[PDB]
Order: sequence, then structure tokens, then C-alpha cells
Amino acid sequence: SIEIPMDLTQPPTITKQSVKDHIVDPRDNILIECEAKGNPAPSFHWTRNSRFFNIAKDPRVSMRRRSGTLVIDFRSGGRPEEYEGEYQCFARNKFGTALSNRIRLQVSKSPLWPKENLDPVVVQEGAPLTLQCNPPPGLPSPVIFWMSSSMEPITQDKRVSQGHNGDLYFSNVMLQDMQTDYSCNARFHFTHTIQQKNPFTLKVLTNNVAERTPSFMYPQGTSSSQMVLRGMDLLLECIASGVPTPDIAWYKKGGDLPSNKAKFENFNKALRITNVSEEDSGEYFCLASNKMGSIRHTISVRVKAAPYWLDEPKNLILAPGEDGRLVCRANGNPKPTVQWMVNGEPLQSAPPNPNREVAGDTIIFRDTQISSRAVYQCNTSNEHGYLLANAFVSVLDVPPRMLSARNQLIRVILYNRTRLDCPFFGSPIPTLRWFKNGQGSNLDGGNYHVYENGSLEIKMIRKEDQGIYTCVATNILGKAENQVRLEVKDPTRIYRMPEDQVAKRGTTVQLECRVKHDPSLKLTVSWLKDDEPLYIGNRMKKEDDSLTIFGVAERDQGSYTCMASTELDQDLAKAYLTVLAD
Amino acid sequence: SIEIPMDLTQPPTITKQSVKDHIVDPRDNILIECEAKGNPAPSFHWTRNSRFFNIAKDPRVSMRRRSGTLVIDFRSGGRPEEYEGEYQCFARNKFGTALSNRIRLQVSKSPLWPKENLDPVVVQEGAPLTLQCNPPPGLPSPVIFWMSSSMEPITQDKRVSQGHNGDLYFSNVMLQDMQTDYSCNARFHFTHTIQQKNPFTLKVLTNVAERTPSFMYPQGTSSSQMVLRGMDLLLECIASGVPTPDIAWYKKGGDLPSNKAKFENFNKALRITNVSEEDSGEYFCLASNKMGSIRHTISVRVKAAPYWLDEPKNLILAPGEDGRLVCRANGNPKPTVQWMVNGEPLQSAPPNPNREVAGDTIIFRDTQISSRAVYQCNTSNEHGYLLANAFVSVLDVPPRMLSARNQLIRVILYNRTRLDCPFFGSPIPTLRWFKNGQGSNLDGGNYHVYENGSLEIKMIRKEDQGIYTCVATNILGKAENQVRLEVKDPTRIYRMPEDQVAKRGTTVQLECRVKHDPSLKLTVSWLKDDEPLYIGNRMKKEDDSLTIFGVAERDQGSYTCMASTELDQDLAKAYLTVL
Ligand SMILES: *[C@@H]1O[C@H](CO)[C@@H](O[C@@H]2O[C@H](CO)[C@@H](O[C@@H]3O[C@H](CO[C@H]4O[C@H](CO)[C@@H](O)[C@H](O[C@H]5O[C@H](CO)[C@@H](O)[C@H](O)[C@@H]5O)[C@@H]4O)[C@@H](O)[C@H](O[C@H]4O[C@H](CO)[C@@H](O)[C@H](O)[C@@H]4O[C@H]4O[C@H](CO)[C@@H](O)[C@H](O)[C@@H]4O)[C@@H]3O)[C@H](O)[C@H]2NC(C)=O)[C@H](O)[C@H]1NC(C)=O
Ligand SMILES: *[C@@H]1O[C@H](CO)[C@@H](O[C@@H]2O[C@H](CO)[C@@H](O[C@@H]3O[C@H](CO[C@H]4O[C@H](CO)[C@@H](O)[C@H](O[C@H]5O[C@H](CO)[C@@H](O)[C@H](O)[C@@H]5O)[C@@H]4O)[C@@H](O)[C@H](O[C@H]4O[C@H](CO)[C@@H](O)[C@H](O)[C@@H]4O[C@H]4O[C@H](CO)[C@@H](O)[C@H](O)[C@@H]4O)[C@@H]3O)[C@H](O)[C@H]2NC(C)=O)[C@H](O)[C@H]1NC(C)=O
Ligand SMILES: *[C@@H]1O[C@H](CO)[C@@H](O[C@@H]2O[C@H](CO)[C@@H](O[C@@H]3O[C@H](CO[C@H]4O[C@H](CO)[C@@H](O)[C@H](O)[C@@H]4O)[C@@H](O)[C@H](O[C@H]4O[C@H](CO)[C@@H](O)[C@H](O)[C@@H]4O)[C@@H]3O)[C@H](O)[C@H]2NC(C)=O)[C@H](O)[C@H]1NC(C)=O
Ligand SMILES: *[C@@H]1O[C@H](CO)[C@@H](O[C@@H]2O[C@H](CO)[C@@H](O[C@@H]3O[C@H](CO)[C@@H](O)[C@H](O[C@H]4O[C@H](CO)[C@@H](O)[C@H](O)[C@@H]4O)[C@@H]3O)[C@H](O)[C@H]2NC(C)=O)[C@H](O)[C@H]1NC(C)=O
Ligand SMILES: *[C@@H]1O[C@H](CO)[C@@H](O[C@@H]2O[C@H](CO)[C@@H](O[C@@H]3O[C@H](CO)[C@@H](O)[C@H](O)[C@@H]3O)[C@H](O)[C@H]2NC(C)=O)[C@H](O)[C@H]1NC(C)=O
Ligand SMILES: *[C@@H]1O[C@H](CO)[C@@H](O[C@@H]2O[C@H](CO)[C@@H](O[C@@H]3O[C@H](CO)[C@@H](O)[C@H](O)[C@@H]3O)[C@H](O)[C@H]2NC(C)=O)[C@H](O)[C@H]1NC(C)=O
Repeated sequence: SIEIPMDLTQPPTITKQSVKDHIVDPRDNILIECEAKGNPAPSFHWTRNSRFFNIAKDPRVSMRRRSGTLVIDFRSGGRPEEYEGEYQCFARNKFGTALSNRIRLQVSKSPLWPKENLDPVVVQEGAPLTLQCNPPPGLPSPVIFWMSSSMEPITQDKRVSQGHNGDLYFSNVMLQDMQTDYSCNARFHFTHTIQQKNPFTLKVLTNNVAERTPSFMYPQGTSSSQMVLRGMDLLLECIASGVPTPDIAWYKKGGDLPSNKAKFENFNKALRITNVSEEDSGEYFCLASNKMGSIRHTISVRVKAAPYWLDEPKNLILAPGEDGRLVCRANGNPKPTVQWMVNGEPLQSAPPNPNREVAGDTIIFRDTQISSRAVYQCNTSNEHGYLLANAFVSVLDVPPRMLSARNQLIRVILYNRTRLDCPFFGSPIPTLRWFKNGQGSNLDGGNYHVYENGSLEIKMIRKEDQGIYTCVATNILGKAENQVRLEVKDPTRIYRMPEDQVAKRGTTVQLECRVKHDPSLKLTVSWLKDDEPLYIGNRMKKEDDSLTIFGVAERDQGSYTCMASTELDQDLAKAYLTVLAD
Repeated sequence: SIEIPMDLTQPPTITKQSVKDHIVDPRDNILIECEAKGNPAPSFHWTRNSRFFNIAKDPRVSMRRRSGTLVIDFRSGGRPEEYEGEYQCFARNKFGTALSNRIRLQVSKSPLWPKENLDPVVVQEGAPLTLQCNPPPGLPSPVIFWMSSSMEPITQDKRVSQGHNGDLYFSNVMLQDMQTDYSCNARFHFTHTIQQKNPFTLKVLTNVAERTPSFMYPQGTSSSQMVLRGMDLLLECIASGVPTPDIAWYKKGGDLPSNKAKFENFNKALRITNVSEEDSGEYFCLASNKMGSIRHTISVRVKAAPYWLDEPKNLILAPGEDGRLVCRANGNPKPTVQWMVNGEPLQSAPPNPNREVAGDTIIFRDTQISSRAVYQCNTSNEHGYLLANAFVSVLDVPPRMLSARNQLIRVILYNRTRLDCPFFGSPIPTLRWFKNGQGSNLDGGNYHVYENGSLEIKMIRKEDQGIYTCVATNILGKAENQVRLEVKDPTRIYRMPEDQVAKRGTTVQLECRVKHDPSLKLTVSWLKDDEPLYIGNRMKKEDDSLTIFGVAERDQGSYTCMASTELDQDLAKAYLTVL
């Protein structure tokens, strides 16, 4: 994007705002951030739950100065729970209105366990069991762990373990499972509060045990489906029941699991993919292998995606009569529908503009004038999420300006690459060109590259590349110039490097390190034993050109690295020293 | 006390109410119980915070029919915490008004820890340390326990342990104490909620020389504690020394009661379970150490909330009869007695010539139909109060029998028995028992009579069978009741099964011959080891024996023949071994 200096008339641009999913602690005061720039002093106003939000009628809510940030303070009283809901910020000035994202403000709660009286569980020895937890809801979901009601630890293993939902599955119940009662505990993220379910008590009955084929406990049926969004974590689970404790092995149709992202958890009963993508979609099956038999359960994984920018709409900097366009393209599954708004008002009912023609996801401005100076908003949305973007159209008439300091100085060593910065601005976007030493030929093509923001990269510097560089930005209203002096220094090169050698114990070894460098530079040389900095000690002599070691033994054996560095350059030399044995 | 039947006119009486300290869950609907009786069906009203509580103006509050029990519903909205306060119930009818205890409705609290940023504690090795917990107050009091932030347990011993206040004391800090971080935790059983304090981090510094012991928790040479009668007395002494000192507990001029005194917290705490006025005195603790010994004295005084010596009972009188209401409560300090008539102070009550008050006793002389009312006694000291309702009833009904006529009670020979003969009379009737028209009153050996009219027979012989007559008499007349007591012969197993050793494939038999009374249903069962029988499968249950065929390893054990009837039980045990 291209910004506009603040001295020039400008529609508001939102700088900082709260996150979409704004979860808060039930103790702290609450802050809904909304800050925005604008050449005329921008005024802010809010909407809570799609209706106007009057700050003046609520004493706890106050708005910061020169911004729209709201602070709600509970020192006088009140509780944050009553402020949950969707909030939207609006930043206005005489030239237009910019919108923020919809802040879904929720407070992280720790609700108690619903009062329930649990009867003593009775089960046959060797039978499968499921103790459902059913934890209270929290934001984020609380961490579920099982303990005795006396808070002694329950040991989980391949035979008895909990799923992601929290329920505790016993593949086959044993007598020893009566050693403890099973109470579910939920730990909440922001308060670290634990809520405890009533404890379960088991009563096992002995046989009058016979073996049994595996059977699936958690994923009922032969097949199942899951839907996970792009970039989220995919968590599949398979729980089996069998008298000989089954072993769960995961496989994928037509492909192996990605080694860099897939991980096994919960004793190979859980498979987690970290950063899922369209490629991760498919058919994942799990085998509950056992001494008696083996059965398979299949899972159809479809990966959808919330919209993400391919081309985000950028501000339109225009001169009167110049043609431009706003392009708003997001990608996602399903394909995101584009909705256009002008100053927070739907485009279908906005004040008509003859210069403005809308088509699909693109707005075209032909012969733009001082009118239609407004902030357009694009909302690209699908069932799984939205993307909201602000882009203003600014029609102005100012000559080109230079934004950086004049006659800068940049030093660089010979073969390095470098970048000269020359940011600029003009009412119609001025064209920028670089010249060297008063040459009429502009610098572009081989070895040179010009970026949109005016900076020039030299990819491989020659000694001839030293000198004065002038960047010139020009439009019909005039031109501006800027100067930067590039100085090529001589490279720091180690022309006598330490050589690998094999020495018998007691000898004196010398590793030479002679370096040439630019005289107008502070060169510092250091040594590294193996790959860590070497401490200079007794029997070690660090000359300016070498490093000598007296009475070598087994400890001195290894790799020595001479490092010669100046403020702009670095050079490494690595040698190996072996020490024989007798 | 003496109850009055509901068909006779009587002032109201409070049957059920909430506790004085009524803690409620913040989720459930609130229920403030107050139920009463009265022959004219009583009406009910409430006072919240000593002023009238208007149920009509509140749509959440509703009063149950035929009672004063309030139900506060929060489905439409609201929170229980906004109904906290003092609630008194008044049960009224044409004959008087009865009061309930003041109900202090409070909602339970499991408060979070305030947002705090704890500095890393730094301490010299061997120095004393106190990690303060300081939990925000909650109802009821939470159980404090220390734990790592990763929820690993913290090991307590003689050197490092926590006091009753919850602070963790280190008599001398060691280098190993940096192995884990220290986080306080409060557990609330009423809501099942654990609140975790931010963890402390320890950083010890090494410079150890020895040091004499010094007291940490009970500062100074002497302190004072006051404990209420019936509660637990907990004394704590924490000492600090370079050699970890040992605390020893003693009492001046007396030995600790072995039945009530307990040493807790590695002998750093003394607990008296059921304290009394005798346990009050001087308890001292020695912090013995290799370097020195120091004593801390604690003066324990035992005060008492009021407890009834004589609880005021309902006065049941006839016109022209004299009676008294006695309200005696013992407590330290001595409880002050305050009398009320129909919930109105006796000073401002309408004067009555028959009633004369004196200290804690009210005397009625020449009682008439007038002045029938419910009197309240409130005996209070700074530690607590006792509230009691008792009404004066003036009726003229003859004695009435409250049980069924011609009752039948059956019992085995040597069981103890009890015959119930509930009665009532306008003047309190004298009750008497007789047998088979022997005329002599039944009392003394083998017989006991209770205040409510019941008759207990301790040992029953075969001669005690027959008809028993209960006679309740007063100046207005007499009533009688008949109970037929039938003694049955005890069920005895006279041929018991004997232990035996029998090999495979042998028809084994365990005999169990039972003699019972012919007019009784006999049920004979068997028990393998200690579980009930399974009938069938190569096991034949005869009426007087049991036979098992194809004996194996499962048959070896202990059999139990059980012979039972409606009134009797008999057990016989044998051991069977199989080759
Ligand atoms: C850009 O365009 C998009 C699409 O057009 C807009 O997104 C729309 O936003 C509106 C308003 O926020 C949504 O309507 C709301 O839907 C709530 C239920 O949503 C859940 O179910 C739907 C399916 O029915 C799912 O699509 C949602 O999932 C999406 O969102 C979640 C996160 O929230 C993501 O994780 C998903 O991936 C999806 O992205 C949800 O699962 C519904 O509850 C809500 O109704 C409440 O709010 C309105 C006012 O907004 C009240 O009128 C109403 O009475 C409800 O309020 C009650 O409850 C609250 C407390 O809960 C009380 O405070 C109130 O007093 C009252 O009692 C509303 O209907 C709409 O669903 C969504 N579009 C889609 C396709 O989902 C973007 O907003 C837009 N962006 C900008 C900047 O304009
Ligand atoms: C039989 O007789 C006895 C003795 O006459 C009566 O006992 C008295 O009862 C009254 C009424 O409840 C008490 O008056 C109240 O006192 C409150 C302060 O007392 C507290 O502090 C003192 C020290 O200053 C302690 O000694 C007390 O502790 C003792 O008692 C409690 C039980 O109450 C025990 O648990 C202890 O172990 C001690 O034994 C107390 O802790 C005082 O706050 C209160 O005044 C509030 O309420 C009235 C209306 O009720 C308002 O007018 C007033 O403005 C106050 O209101 C504010 O505070 C309350 C909370 O307190 C909030 O809810 C309000 O919204 C508002 O913010 C009142 O004055 C008296 O203390 C007590 N005396 C004794 C010795 O126990 C029996 O009730 C009586 N029985 C019957 C059935 O009638
Ligand atoms: C092309 O040009 C670039 C830029 O000129 C060169 O990259 C520079 O290389 C030099 C030398 O290798 C770097 O100088 C060294 O930087 C180290 C990192 O410091 C940064 O990061 C730390 C946090 O890690 C920050 O706190 C700090 O503010 C810096 O931002 C320093 O640790 C070095 O300190 C000491 O190093 C030696 C001794 O080891 C001494 O001689 C030094 O004088 C100094 O006391 C040192 O400062 C420099 O940071 C690099 N800049 C960038 C932008 O990368 C390329 O090497 C060059 N390419 C070529 C020649 O091929
Ligand atoms: C003295 O009197 C006491 C008081 O009655 C008496 O104790 C009670 O005995 C009866 C009868 O034996 C018990 O009733 C039993 O209760 C158990 C449950 O606890 C039931 O399972 C029993 O049913 C079995 O036994 C019946 C006996 O006839 C069978 O008819 C029936 O089919 C079942 O097999 C039976 O109802 C009662 O439980 C006890 N009291 C208590 C508190 O347990 C006592 O036995 C008398 N004798 C002596 C010597 O004390
Ligand atoms: C004009 O545009 C160019 C191209 O985008 C900008 O060059 C880029 O500048 C950024 C910030 O200085 C560089 O990021 C840096 O990357 C290094 C890793 O190499 C990291 O250590 C730094 O902390 C920093 O993030 C980026 O590499 C650089 N890109 C190139 C190709 O040089 C330039 O800054 C813009 N100029 C102006 C005035 O906006
Ligand atoms: C008249 O007063 C006597 C004296 O208390 C009453 O006898 C007592 O009655 C109670 C209630 O039935 C008995 O308690 C019961 O004990 C059994 C055996 O332990 C227990 O299982 C029950 O749950 C209950 O607690 C008590 O034992 C008994 N006392 C004696 C000495 O027999 C009698 O009931 C009163 N009569 C009336 C009509 O109220």
C-alpha cells in the first residue's frame, strides 16, 4: 500500500484495533482498542450488537483522547460478564468513514459443575467401560484431567485413557481399577481455576476372562467424517475395546502422513496434524490390531478454508481526472462472496457516483474528481469466516515530495548486495529513476533493481559502483531529487588460513590467520574451539597473525575456527587438529 | 415437650425451618423453609432485615401453600447474592404467633486470587522463611494446600510445613527447596472449586553456622486464645533453627487428656477435639534444639454458647390450674433471658393478672381460657443465643387414646419388646399398665415405663404372653387400650452341619435341622462362603439338609445355613474340604 503524509487532506485509516475473538479475564478492566489517523481530526463512535452504543449514558465506559479506544473500569462496581457481545468501531471525518472488524468480546468464565448425583458403577471384569466427563464450557475449552477425589494421581495407559472430549475409556476393566475413584477435573485457562465433577466409584464382578475381538468405543459405525479449517489443528481419535488391549495404527489412503506436521498422542490413539492444508484432505483409517483380530475404521477428512488475501485492496492515490481501480480478491473454500460498502453504507444504496462502475469484485473509477473521495470497505465472507478491508480514494494536487533525509551515506563491502532507500510521494504517483555520477542513463536492468517504493537494490557490487546516486521522482506537477553516497570498502579476506594437522602429545602447534581488510575499518579476530568461543589461557599464545598451543593433548583435539570481522564484513576459517595417542 | 392432637384448638408450632447460618449455592433457586402447625390453619409472614418482607411486590419470591416456606426463582433473571440478609418467619393464628430463628441467608463464595505479580523470593541458606498465602475470604472456609504450578505435590516434614492460617513455614531453608515452585491452593467443598495462587519462586544464597531456636508463628513469649465449648482447640508453635528443632507440648499443673488431645503437623500443632470448661488453663510449648530450648505459653479460656439445662415445654392445663414455664440455659458468660408474648416484648405486652414473671421462670396461677398464647424465650450471650417457643393451652377434653385399639404384637422368646401407648389429656393424665387383669401396676424389674407412655419389657419369658392393658386417667375421666403379646418359640438349629473332608465324585451332605414355632413361616437358605445361594445345578436343597454332587475345587470353603422367620434368625457354619 501507499500512505499519505498527514499534512495533506486524508480520509481516516485504522492503525490498531482489538482482535476478532477478544477473550478477557473476569478480573481485569476491559479495553477495546480502536485508533485511527486522519488529516482532519477523526471522531469515533461504536455499535454494540448492530445498534448504536452510547458512551455518555454509561459512566463506566470512557473513550481515550484522539482515538476510539474504550476503557471500562469496574472499581466503582459491575461485572464484565454484562458487556459480552459484538462491538464495531467507526472512524469518521469530513472525507469519509472507516470501519473496524467486529470484535466478539467474551469473558473467560469458570462455571461450576452442574449438580448431579452419580450412582455406583458396576461392571463385569474384562468388559469395556466409558466414564463420560461432560465438562462445563469455557473459553478456551478447559483442560480435562482425571484424579481421585482425594487428588491422588490416576495413571493412564494404552488400556485406560481419556479422549479429547475428556471421557475416560477402559478397553477392558480389571480388578486393580478399583484402587481409586475417578473424578473429572477441568482447569480453566485465564483463572487457573479447577472445577471437580463428583467422583465415580467402580464395582467389578469376576467371571462366573475369555478373549474377545477388538471393537471401537468412541467412533461409532464403520466410517465417519470430520471438517477442519485451513491452518487449524486436525485431531483424529480411535479407541478400541478388547480383552487383549488393542494397538491402534494409523494410515492414509494414497499417501503417508507428513512427517513434519503429523504427531501421535494418547498412546497412538490420537493423530494430530498441525498446519493443515488442502493437501491434507483425504481418507484416514485406523486399525485396532490385536492378538485375536483386527478391524478398521475410516474417517473422511475434508479441509475447508476461511478467506485469505490474494490481492488486498490498496488505497487509491489519484489526481483529478485519472483512472484507477480497487481490487478485492480473497481465496477460500467455499469461495468467498464479496460485498462492497462505501463509508459503512452498502454500495447498492450509496450516493450514486457516475465515475464509479462496480463489477463482481472490482470497482473502476474513470475520470475521478474531488467527489467520491471516500473510504470503501470490502467484506469477503464464507460460512467459515470473513475478511474486512478498508481502502480510501484520495484525489489531491500536490507536487512530488521526498520523504527521506538528504545526501545520506551508505558503506558496503565489495561483493555484498545493497539497497538504497528513497521513499517519495506525489499527487499523481510520480515515476522514480536512479542515476549515477550525473549520467543520463537511468539505472535499471542487469545488476540493478527498482522497487515500487523507490528503493534500488544492487545485487553484486563492483568497485566501480562507488559514488553518488541521485533518485528523481517526477509527475506532471513537477519533480524532486535526493542524493545518497555509496562507498565500497575492501573486503576482509583471510589470505593465510589455519591448516589441518595431526600432532603427537607434547608438541607445539601453530594455526596462522592473516587477514587483509580496508584500512579505514576496525578489524577484530577471535577463535572458536569446536564451535564455541575459545578462552585464551596458559600455554596458549594469541599472536596478531597466529595462535600457538604448547603441549597439546587430547583436550585440544577438534576444530578451530578463526573469525575475522568488521562492522560490515565477516570471514571464517576452519581447521582440524588431531592429537595422537601413545 | 408434649404434643397436642390437631383436632383440638392449639396455637401454632414451628415444625421445620432453615438453619441460622444458611449458605446457598449461587446457581440453585433459594429456599427459606418455615413450616408450622395449628388447629386454625396458621398464616405466615416474613421480616427481612428486621422489616416487613412484601412477597407480592417481588415476582421471584413466592410462598408455598399452607406454609411460610419462601421459594425464590431465578429463571426469569436475578442472582441469589441480591437476596442475602436476615429473615425471620412469623406463624400466626387466632391463638398466637410463633417465631423462628433469624436465618442469615448468605451465598457461598469461592473467590479468585487478586491479580498479583509476585517477586522471586530470595533467602540465605539456613534462614527462617514464611510464605504467606493470604486467601480472599470465602464461605465456607476453604482447605488450604500447597502445590507446584505443574500440580506436583510438595513434601512437608518437621522442617517445612503449613500452619492452620495456610502460610508455609521453613524453620531453616535448604538448597533443595529451589527444586519446585510453591503455589497456594484453596479448595471449596461446597461448590467443588479449586483456586490457585500465583506460584512463588525460591532463590537461595550460599555463604552453615548453628543457631538457637526462635519462634515464628506465635510471636512473643505468651499469647492468648479463646475457644467455644464443643469446638476444636488448635494450638500451633513454629520454631526456626539451624538444627531443625522439635516442638513438645505440655500443660501447667495437669496432663493432656489422652482421649481428646492429638498431635498434628509433626508435633507442631495440638488439637483438643471436644473441648470443655476443664480443658481451659495454660498450655506451653518447648522448641527443644541442640543449641537451646525456649518456651511459649498460651492461656486457653473456654467460653460457651448457651445450651439448654431445662428447655421450656408446652404448658397443657385445665381452667383454674397452675403451671410454670422454665427457661434455663447454661453458658459462659451466663445467658441473659428475654421473654416475648406472641413475638412482642413482655415489657410492652398486654398485662395479665394470672401471669407473674421472675428471672427466667413464668408462673401462671388460676389460668383461664384467656391468655392462651405462644411465649418465646431468647437466652443470649455474646457468643450465641437460643430461641424457644412454648404455648399455654387451656382445654377440657377427657383422656384420649392415640393408638389403635386391640393391637397385636408378636415376638420370639428372648427378644426385648416395647409396647407403645400414646395418650393425651387436658390435664396431664397418669398412665398405668396391667396384665391379664392382675391389678398390680407393671413397673420395677423386667419392666420400664417412659415419659411418653411406652412400656419396655427387657427379657421376655413364656409367662409374659397375654393381654396388656394401658390406662390413662385424669379428673375428667379415663381411657384404656389393649395389646395382645404373643410369644413364639425360638428357631433353633438342633442338628448343625459339621466340618467334613470328602473326595471327588462323592455325594456330600450337610444337615441343618431347624425347630421353629408351628405358627410361623420358616425360610431356610444356604450361603457359600459369604454370598447367597444359587439353586439348581447338581445341588439339591432338602427341607432339613443340603446335598452336593460332583464336588470340585469350587466347593471347598465355608458353608452357612441360615434359618430365618419374620421374627427370628439363626446361623450355622461348617467347613468343607475336597480332595
Ligand atoms: C462480513 O460479512 C459476514 C457475512 O455476511 C458477516 O458475518 C456475519 O455476522 C453476523 C453478525 O455477527 C452473524 O449473525 C450472527 O450469527 C450468530 C450465530 O452464528 C453462529 O452460527 C452461524 C450459523 O447460523 C455461523 O455462521 C457462525 O459461525 C461464524 O462465526 C464464528 C465465530 O462467531 C466462526 O468461528 C465461524 O467460522 C463462522 O465464521 C456461528 O457459529 C447469532 O448468534 C447472532 O445473533 C446474535 O446477535 C444478533 C446481533 O448481531 C442479535 O440480533 C441476536 O438476537 C443474537 O444476540 C443475542 O445473543 C447475545 C449473546 O449471545 C445477546 O447479547 C443479545 O442481546 C441477544 O440476546 C447473529 O445472528 C452471521 O452469522 C455472520 N455470517 C455468517 C455467514 O455466519 C460479518 O459480520 C461482516 N463483517 C463486517 C465487518 O461487516
Ligand atoms: C436474641 O437476642 C440476641 C441478643 O439480643 C440477638 O442477637 C443479636 O441479634 C442482632 C440482630 O441480628 C444483632 O445485631 C446486628 O449486629 C451486627 C453487628 O454484629 C456483629 O459484630 C459484633 C461486634 O461488633 C459481633 O459480636 C457479632 O458477632 C456475634 O454474633 C454473631 C451472630 O450474629 C456470631 O456469629 C458471633 O460469633 C458473635 O456471637 C456480629 O458479627 C450489625 O451489623 C447489624 O446491623 C445490620 O443489620 C441491621 C438490620 O438487621 C441494619 O439495621 C443495620 O444497618 C446493619 O445493616 C448492614 O449490615 C448488614 C450485615 O450486618 C447488611 O446485611 C445490611 O445490608 C447493611 O449493610 C445488627 O445490628 C446483634 O449483634 C446480636 N447480638 C448478639 C450478642 O448476638 C438475637 O438475634 C435474638 N434472637 C431472636 C430470635 O430474636
Ligand atoms: C552484507 O552486509 C551486511 C550488513 O552490513 C552484513 O551483515 C552484518 O555482519 C556483521 C558481521 O558479521 C554484523 O555485525 C555483528 O552483528 C552481531 C549481531 O548483532 C545484532 O543482533 C544482536 C542480537 O543478536 C543485537 O543486539 C544487535 O543490536 C545487532 O542488531 C553482533 O553480535 C556482532 O558484535 C560484535 O561482533 C564482532 C566480534 O564477534 C566484532 O568485530 C563487532 O565489532 C561486534 O563487537 C557484530 O556487531 C552485522 O550485524 C550484520 N548486519 C546485518 C544487517 O545482518 C553481511 O555480513 C554482509 N555480507 C557479506 C559481506 O557477504
Ligand atoms: C428381635 O427383633 C429384631 C427387630 O425386629 C429383629 O431384627 C430384625 O429381624 C428381621 C427378621 O429377621 C429383619 O428383617 C430382615 O431384613 C433383611 C434386610 O435387612 C431382609 O433381607 C430379610 O428378608 C429375608 O429374611 C426373611 C425372614 O423371614 C425372609 O422371609 C425373606 O424372604 C428374606 O429371605 C428380613 O426382612 C430385620 O432386618 C432385623 N432388623 C434389622 C435392623 O436388621 C431380630 O432378628 C429379633 N431377634 C433377635 C434374636 O434379635
Ligand atoms: C522498500 O521496499 C523494500 C522491499 O520490500 C524494503 O526492503 C526490505 O526491508 C525490510 C525492513 O528493513 C527487510 O526486512 C528485514 O529482514 C531481515 C532478514 O534478512 C531481518 O533480520 C530484519 O529484522 C528485517 O525484518 C527486508 O529484508 C528488505 N527486503 C529487501 C529485498 O531488501 C525497504 O525497506 C523499503 N523501503 C522503505 C523506505 O520502505
Ligand atoms: C416413646 O419413647 C421411647 C423412648 O425413646 C421411644 O422408644 C424409642 O423409639 C425410637 C424410634 O423407633 C427407637 O430408635 C430406633 O432404634 C432402632 C434400633 O437401633 C433404629 O434402627 C431406628 O432407626 C431408630 O433409631 C429407640 O430405639 C426406642 N428406644 C427404646 C428404648 O426402645 C418410643 O418410640 C416412643 N413412642 C412413641 C409412640 O413415640
